[PDB]
Amino acid sequence: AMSGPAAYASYVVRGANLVTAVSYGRAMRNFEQFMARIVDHPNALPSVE
Amino acid sequence: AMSGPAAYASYVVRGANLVTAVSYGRAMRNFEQFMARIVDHPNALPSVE
Repeated sequence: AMSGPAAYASYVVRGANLVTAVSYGRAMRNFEQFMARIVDHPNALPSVE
Repeated sequence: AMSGPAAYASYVVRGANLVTAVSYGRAMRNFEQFMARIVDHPNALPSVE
């Protein structure tokens, strides 16, 4: 007997993903976490922890 | 005598345009107005006032 997730993971293009998906021909995955790396807190070296 | 502005208008790529400028290589003038019409009021017809 093992443990595991009961459902799939959702990915919805709601929010600021939708503006770049309509205006340009592209769309991120997790725009919000991708934005907090660049502009909210720059020059931070990647660390797995 | 005439009366005009005293300074330039300032356009700067802030945190929502800066992600699409770095990642996609395409930016946009006034992202917040594009976002406040596509996702906030999608059915609003273009009026002048």
